[PDB]
Parts: sequence; structure tokens; C-alpha cells
Amino acid sequence: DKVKEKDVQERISALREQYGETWHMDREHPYRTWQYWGSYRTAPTGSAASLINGVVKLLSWPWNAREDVVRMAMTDTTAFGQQRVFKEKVDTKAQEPQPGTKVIMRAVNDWILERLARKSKPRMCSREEFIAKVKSNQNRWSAKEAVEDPAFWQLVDEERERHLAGRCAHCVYNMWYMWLGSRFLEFEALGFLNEDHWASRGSSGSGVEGISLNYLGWYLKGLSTLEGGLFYADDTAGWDTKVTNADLEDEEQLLRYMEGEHKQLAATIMQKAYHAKVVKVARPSRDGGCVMDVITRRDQRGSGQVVTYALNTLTNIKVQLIRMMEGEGVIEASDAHNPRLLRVERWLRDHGEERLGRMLVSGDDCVVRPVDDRFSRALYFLNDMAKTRKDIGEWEHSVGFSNWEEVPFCSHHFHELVMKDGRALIVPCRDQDELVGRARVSPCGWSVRETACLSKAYGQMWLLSYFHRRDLRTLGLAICSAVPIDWVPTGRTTWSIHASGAWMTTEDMLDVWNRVWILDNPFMHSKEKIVEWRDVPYLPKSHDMLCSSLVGRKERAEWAKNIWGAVEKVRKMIGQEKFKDYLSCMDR
Amino acid sequence: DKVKEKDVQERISALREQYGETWHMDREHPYRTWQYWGSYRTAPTGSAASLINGVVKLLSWPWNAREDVVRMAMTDTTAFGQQRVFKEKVDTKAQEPQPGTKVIMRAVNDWILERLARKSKPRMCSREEFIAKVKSQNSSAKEAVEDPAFWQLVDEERERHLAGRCAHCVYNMMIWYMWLGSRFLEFEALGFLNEDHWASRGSSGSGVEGISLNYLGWYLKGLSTLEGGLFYADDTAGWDTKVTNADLEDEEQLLRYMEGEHKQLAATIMQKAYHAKVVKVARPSRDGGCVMDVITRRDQRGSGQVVTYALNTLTNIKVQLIRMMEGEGVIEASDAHNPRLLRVERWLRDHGEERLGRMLVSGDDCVVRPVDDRFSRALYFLNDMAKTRKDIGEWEHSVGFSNWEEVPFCSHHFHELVMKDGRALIVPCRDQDELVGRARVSPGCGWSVRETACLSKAYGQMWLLSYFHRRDLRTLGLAICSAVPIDWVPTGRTTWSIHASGAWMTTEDMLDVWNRVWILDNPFMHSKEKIVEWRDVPYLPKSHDMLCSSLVGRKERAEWAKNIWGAVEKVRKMIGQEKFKDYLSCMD
Ligand SMILES: [Mg+2]
Ligand SMILES: [Mg+2]
Ligand SMILES: [Zn+2]
Ligand SMILES: [Zn+2]
Ligand SMILES: [Zn+2]
Ligand SMILES: [Zn+2]
Repeated sequence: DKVKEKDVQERISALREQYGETWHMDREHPYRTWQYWGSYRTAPTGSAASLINGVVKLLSWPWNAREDVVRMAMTDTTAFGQQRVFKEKVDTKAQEPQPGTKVIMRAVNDWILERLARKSKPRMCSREEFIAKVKSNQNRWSAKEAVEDPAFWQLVDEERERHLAGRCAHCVYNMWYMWLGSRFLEFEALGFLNEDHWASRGSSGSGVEGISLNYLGWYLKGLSTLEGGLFYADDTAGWDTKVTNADLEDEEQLLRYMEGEHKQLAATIMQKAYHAKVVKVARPSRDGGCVMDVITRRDQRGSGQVVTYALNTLTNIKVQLIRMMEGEGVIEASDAHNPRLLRVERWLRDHGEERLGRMLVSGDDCVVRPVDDRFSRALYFLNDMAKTRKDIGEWEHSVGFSNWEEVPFCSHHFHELVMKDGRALIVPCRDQDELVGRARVSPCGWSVRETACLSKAYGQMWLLSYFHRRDLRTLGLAICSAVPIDWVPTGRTTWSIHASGAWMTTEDMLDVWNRVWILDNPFMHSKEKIVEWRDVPYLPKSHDMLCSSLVGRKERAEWAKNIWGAVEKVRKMIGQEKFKDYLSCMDR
Repeated sequence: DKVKEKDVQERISALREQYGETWHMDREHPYRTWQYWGSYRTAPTGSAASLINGVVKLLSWPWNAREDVVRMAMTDTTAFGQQRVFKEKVDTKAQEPQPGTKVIMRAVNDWILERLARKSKPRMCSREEFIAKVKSQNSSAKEAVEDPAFWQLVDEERERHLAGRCAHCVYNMMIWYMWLGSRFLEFEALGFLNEDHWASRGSSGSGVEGISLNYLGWYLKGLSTLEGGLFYADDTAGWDTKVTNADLEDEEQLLRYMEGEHKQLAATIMQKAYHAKVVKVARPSRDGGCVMDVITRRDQRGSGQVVTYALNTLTNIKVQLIRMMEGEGVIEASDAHNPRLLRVERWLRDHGEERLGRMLVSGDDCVVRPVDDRFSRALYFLNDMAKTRKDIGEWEHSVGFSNWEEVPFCSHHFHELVMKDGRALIVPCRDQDELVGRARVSPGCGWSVRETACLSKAYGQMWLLSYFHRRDLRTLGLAICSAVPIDWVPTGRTTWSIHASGAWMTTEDMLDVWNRVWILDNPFMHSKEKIVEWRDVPYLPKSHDMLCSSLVGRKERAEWAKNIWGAVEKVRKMIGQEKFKDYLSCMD
């Protein structure tokens, strides 16, 4: 059994036995720090067998040999598999922090919301807005389809009216997301955090919301001009399962800045839906089919909440701001017991604004440039707050970097390139094998056209952000020469919230390049457009090979030669459509 | 010496001591779990020296210095060889399954037999049938069936079978081989299993009888589109020796779908010939000669029984339905000795028929695609029906595959291949050096230059038809066809697998037959435009060609494939003044 857990708030919500035909109670259930409330037969779904995108396979055949380009479809959407992941990574309980720590945390936290709030007040959001966002991309309906049928709104109206009263009956997680009705209720109460850009750099000081990968490098580089210690870029092992109750209570202080129906609407979401969670988890039944368990708990963050990104940013800002304090000397392990609160409030009054600009924080990822490297050893309040660092001993010093071009952020590194005309670019880089490998994974039942379109998405994206990788420019230019001109791209190419998506057009890819890298790039003073791909730079060849490029081997050499043969196969595969030749505009 | 013995159904059979001139009774015989009934002197036969095909050695001299083409040379057919193989692999007793296991077995089995009976009922097969097969014991079987004396012999043993006694159905273990009259008796009784295609995919669900090896890959790749776990392709260590008495009785309940003469002729074959075995095994005498032992046994299967494939398929379908059911929850190891029979009856009726289509079963070989990867730990009932997985610990978890292209089946992998015209092929593949090694083996001493040439053509055309996608094999196959006369018709078996079409034992143009099997008669090719020249048939990716053995790069080969025409000429001058065409030059 669990120790800390939900109580009477879960009742109205668990007490939809609308799967009553199959409701039962599996005494042999696995859950330990979650609370088992019953289960019901559900259609078994998921698979462990990998599906491979054929057009990307055809065009990138040396990547068969490579090993880390195949483990991306070592996935497992099967109940049995998902259950294993859950029992290893989700079913624990974070050690909540000691009471002094909690006092420092509330101090820093409330300081942060105060800052944020004075720029733009909390606010409710309109159905007409939810409509717009839906219209830009329990089951009686698409998403566009649902928001039209007034029966849908008549449903949210029912649950909304319940929330105003302070209960809800429908706001359950499918392990970790919800359905349109409750998703609108979130968006209404808390959607201001996203739509009013509370996690932007202007608002939160150290957030980076709204900056694409294509400009983030300028920010990394700007950090190197400050006085201080090394760049630090520790990562927290499994952030969402370490969001403690202290953490959640701190973020509920956002409620104070609201009033009226908005404060109520918000508080039900914040402390029923989010803090008294009711989760649907699939699990294999002992009779050849699939059961769904209903579990509850208090802490941890549901990864698919409407405002996970914002809250994780604000919360992680606070964690880093505290770590800064410990390392500077403002707090020490003593303060975990009887904290010197006036000491932290002075530091915020006197240095908070400056420390804010010393870090880039995007959800659970940071880059931190502290005033000196005492930050390495400053692990007490970090471990106390449960934000246990990945792949390092609990009390082992954090290792830093003096070259910003080596600091990892948002799954990337950033390098500076100088073009032929003397203008500098700072480009996002990533493992070539990691990027091809995700493109080789198919979302079955995807027709030759739908899979061609998904590939163009990857190819177009590679041209916006990894044009500086020989292998990828070639491979993206080939994909665009093998997929019809007017097939609009479709599909998810990245999950980062720094994805432009600017490549899901059917515009010329050079033309979008100039748009993002020059015309709209705020760091380009001169706005002279570039005319041909031959004038867009590359990384230095050493860097290319080192970030796992095939450049060098007979493999890559012979692949590059025979690559038109591949392109023609895909064309013949696709039929009598309009193709154009972008590969040859490599002076080839 | 044994503990599970035959009795009185052996006596009339072993009552041919009409080898009596030398019949005796070695007190120094080696049999533990077989029964000794007497030896008798025979002409010593068989060799352990490798006799290598002349023409294939001339045209592929690289592979001489290769301990992969000479591992096939070492086949010892001396009575001492046979004997040593026997004692190690065949003279054992499988542990018989537990009583509940046994119930579950007859439960699942009966489900299966009923299902196919309801689709086609057991029948007899006429002598017209048997005569027709033959067109395709002291000449050939073609002659043996025209002389009505051989047929009078049949009736003699036929009337004894109707009586319930066997005189001549005895196995030769050159555990099985038989003489014409006795084979017809088996064929007349049980031969519907073959002639009515009971192991057909359409009839058995999991079977693959009739699918050419050139088409199976479409079936493998189809499985990937199923929701489920990984692919599993455990291979059982020496299947036929683990076919237990349990297994045989279950098969025997096939008699409940016959009436009258049938149910007796068949009950005799199944219960006398198949289940009370009299086997002739050679062993070396102690006076410079051979002696044939006459031994008997209850269980195991003869490999050359007329319906070994069908019976083996069916019983394996049963074994694997049971293992799913262990790892699906339906069966819990505790009910090995007190069976929850109702569970397995529900599973069968509700889920069962869709489970049939997640397996590919061909004799003792399967590809299974379970509901989830619990199947990898479900080894209690698999170890209980004695079907021990080979090359892995008895309780060690199975290892799956996510990529259908990495799944092995019928001694082959399958890869997808896109042609220049854009159509897709799924070709079978196998280790190049095992393939050439088998051709380098001459089937007998005193084969003449003419007949060993004919046998090399048989291999060369087979390679051309199913392994055309290997650079080295296509060369070798084409060279062989250029060194052997055009009007010389291929002879001999080039493969024992039941999935061999044989379509290559023609003297027709190989491209012609290529197009007929890959396009014209190919059910998975919905465009029947034909291919004018070999230069248009695809290859396997050059990287995939050298991982799957091959030389390709290897200067040793570039030398070979340079002056291979020097070898063709040698073989021609060797053969004579005959009609030769130059198939090599239609290539690059
Ligand atoms: Mg990082
Ligand atoms: Mg196998
Ligand atoms: Zn609700
Ligand atoms: Zn890089
Ligand atoms: Zn007989
Ligand atoms: Zn292969």
C-alpha cells in the first residue's frame, strides 16, 4: 500500500463505473505507490514490431548497418511493455523536502510569480480561441468536428458547472493525456500561461519559450560574455516523476492572483485534476485480452497537461535559482532545519533579476552560467528537492564546460558558421544517426502517398536546421526530388516546442531558409538574401565526421554516387506526378 | 533394456527372419531405449571421403580456401557414421508430458482436427492418384507400378491391414524410408492430408503448405502489421525425436473422422506402422563387414513417413497454440496436473481462430507473433511436452525480433527489394558459402562429366531463380549455364525443403521462368509488365551482399570474376563439342 495519497476528491471521478459491464477488482494488481481502484476490459492495442518508412529506407541505405539508427523503433506500445516502463520509472514516490527547504522554495517561487504577474495578469480564455487553436491542428465525433457540434459544448458546460461548484467527474488521464472536454477546461483556466507567454524570455527572464532552435544558439553564445564560472548543464533523471507535492503546492500559489469564477475554474483544475489524479492505465489480463486499471496519486506531473511546459519551466527556474543561492553561500544545509528567510529575500531583492538572465531554461532542461564554479559542489538543496541529476553520483561534483559550443540544450549543440559573404550563423546540430533513425520509423495503414508526405516533412526540416551537415543536405534534397512538388508535407517530425514547423509548407525550401535565417532572424543586421544552396555554409568537415557523419567511408561515397537511382525508384513507385530536380543544384 | 516398449504388433513384422541365412543375435549391441530383435549381414556401404563436383569447383575456385564449403563435405555415411549419430541423437526417450498437460493437448488438438474435418472430410486416395504421382522391393517406380505382380503384393499386405496385422511396413533409416507397396498403403489411408492440403494455409490457418519459398516473405512481412509483441522463431532441437507418445495418440484421434474400410487401413498404418516401429539400422560387424540391426520403438517420428510434414505441422500448430495460452494467462503451470480445462475451451472458441493467423508453421519450423512479449517466458508447457528449444538454456527466456527482415524461417531470411520500375520483391536469402558448398558436393562416385554437369546446371538455375539478388551467385549461375550444353536437361535434387518449386529443372530460358514466377504467377504483383533482361533484375544492397557472406569487395573475388570466362572455356573443352550459349555477357 501507499503512504501519501488522494481521498474523497477522486470519488465522484472514479465513481463513473460506465465501464460497469466489465468492472472488477484484480487482487493480483501491481501498483505500489499508486492506489488501485479497480479495472475493466478494454480492447487490446499496441505493438512491439517496428514499422519502417520505405522511402527513407530506399534513400538512406548505408544507415542499415549503423546500430543507433535502428533502436528508435525498438518501441513498445503494448500493454505488457507499457506496464514494464511504468513499474520501473513511474511507480515511485519522490522524497519530499525538509521543512526549511520548503520555506526557501516558497520564497523563491512566490518571488517568481510576482515578477511574471506584474507583466501580464492571469486571465480566462475564450471558446472562440480554443476554436481557433483546434482549427489549426465521449467519442461521438475529429477535433474540428467536435468543437462544432453543440452537444460537445453542452457536455463541457455540464462538467464546467461542476468545476464552478468545486467537484469534477470527468478529468481523467489516459497514461499521460485527456479528452477534448477537459482539455478545454484546462485551456480556459490556465491557458493564459501559454497564450500570454509566461515562459518567454521577456516574461520569466530565463525562459526561452518562442525562440526556435534556429535562434537559440545566439542566446547560448550571449551567455559566454558574462562574468562567472563554467557553463553547467546537468539534466534531471525523469523530471516529471520528481515533481513533488511541495512543488505542486508552490505552483498553486498562482491561484492567489485570480478572482471570481476564474479563481474557481482554475483551482479545480489545479488541485483536483492535477493534484488528485485519476489515471487510466492498460495492463494485460490473464484471459487473452486487456484490462484497464484506474489508479490515483497526489504528486508527479502528468506529461500531457495543457501547461506542463510552462509549469516545468517556472518550477525548474526556481530549482536552479536555489542551487545558485547554495553555491554562492546564501543558504546552507543548516537552513533545511531553521531557514534564514531574510537572507534569501535580500538576495532576490538584490540579485534575482541578474541571476535570471544567467540561465536558459526550457521545461526541465537548463543551461546555467553561475557566478563561479562553487555551483559544482552545491548539491544539498538539489538532492533535497529530489531533482536527482542523471548519470552521476548523488554527491559527485557537477562537471561544466568553458566552450559554449559544447553545452547541450534541447537535444542540440550549437556551432558558429561564417558564410561566404562574411555573415555569421549559429546553427543547431545533433547526431546524424539519431535524426535519420527517427525518420526511418513509420507512424501501418500508411499508403505510399502518406508515407512519402511524411518523408518530405523530415527532408524539409533537415534543410531548415541541418543544412550544414553534408549527408543531411544531400538526403533532404534527394527526398524533395523524389516526392511530388505539390504534395504538402504532413506528420510529426519533432516534439520540441522550439520546432518552427516552418518546413510543413510547399514553398521553396531556399525561400523559407532566407526567411528564417536572414529576413526574420533578429540577429542578422544585413538582410541580403542568398540565391543558391551552393552559398549556404557547411560545418567544418572534421565536425561533420565527429557528429557521426558517414563523410569519409566508401559507404557514404558510394551512397552519394548512386543516389539518383534511389530517387528514380521512389518516383516510379509514386507514379505520374510532377517532380523537380533539387539534388543537381549542388553544382552536380 | 527399455522401459517404454512395443509388444505383439511388432511380431508379425519382425517375423521376416527371411534374411535367415545370416540372422543372428549380437549380445554386444548398443541400444538402450530401442529394442534389439536380431542382426543380419548386409553389404557394407557408404563413405566419409568428400567427392567434390568437378565443374562447380572449376568455376568458383575462391571458395576452396573456405571452411564453410568444406563443412558440407564432411558427411559420414558409413555404418559407423550412422551408428555414432544414432547413439548420440536418436537413442533417447523424451519425458512424457504430465496428465493435465496431456488433457490440454487433446483439448487443443481436437479443436484443430474438428476445424479441418468440418472444412474437408478424411477420404481415401485411389491408385490412379498414386500412379500419377509416380510418373512425376526386389528400375524406377514408373516401371514397378505397371507390372501387376507388385500390385498383387499390395493386396496381400492390404488384406492383412484390414485384418489388423502388418507384415512389410518397415523403416530403413538410410527414423524412416519405405518400399513402394508399403508407401502406397500409407498414401491410400493417410494421404488425404497431403492431397487435400490439410497443412495448406487456407485450411490450417497457420500452415504454409503450397507457398513457394519465393513468396513466403510476403507472408512474413504481413505478420508485422499485426498488433502484438515481437517475432519469435525458436527452433526445436531435433523435433522428430521429441514427438512423444502423447503427441502420437492425439494424432491418432484423427481416426474418429473415418468410417469402414478407411478407419481400419488407417488405424493399422497409424497404430502398427507409425506407432509400433520396426526399424532397420546398419552397424559395423566385428569381422570386417556390416550387419543390419532390427530394432523397435513406441514413440518418435519417422522422418520419411508419407505424412510426416502434415502431422508435424499440425502437432506444431498445437504446441504453439498452447504456448501462447501459457503466456496469455489462460494456463498457469499449476493446472499441469489438475487442468482448468474450461479456460482453454473458452480461449479456443473466443480468441482461437485469430491466433491461427499470427503463426507461420511449416513442419517443425515456426514464426509466431504473439499478443505480447510474455510469450518469451512461457516455457513451462513447452518444456513439458519435451519440445526443448535448441541453443538456449531450458528456462532461459526466448529472444524475439522486431524487424521481420531479421526473422529466420525455412533456413532463410527475407529482404524487400525495389526494382528500377518501382515494383517490390521480397526475396529469400541464405548464406552464400553454405549455398555454394552444397553445390560443390558430388552425390556419388562414378558420376560422369555429363551427369555432374547436369547437376551443376540444376544448382545454377536454382540460384538464378531465387538468389539472383546476390552478385556472386548470379555470376556463378550464369557462368555455369554458359559452360553446360543448352539441350542438357538438369538432374538431381538441389534442395530437400518442401518449399522448393523445382521450376528450375527445365531447359527453358531462365529469364522466362524468372518472369513467370516473380511477375506472371506472382499473386502479390499487381502489374504484370515483364522484364526484358537480367540487367533489370535488382540486387541486394552491396552492403547487405557482404554481410550475408559474399566476397564482392575482396580482391580474391575481383580476380575470380575477372577471368571466370577462362574457367567456362575449360569446362566446355572438358565437356565436348556441344551447343553452348554465352549467358555471361548479358551483365555488367
Ligand atoms: Mg542539458
Ligand atoms: Mg525458425
Ligand atoms: Zn472536471
Ligand atoms: Zn554538432
Ligand atoms: Zn504393413
Ligand atoms: Zn540475406
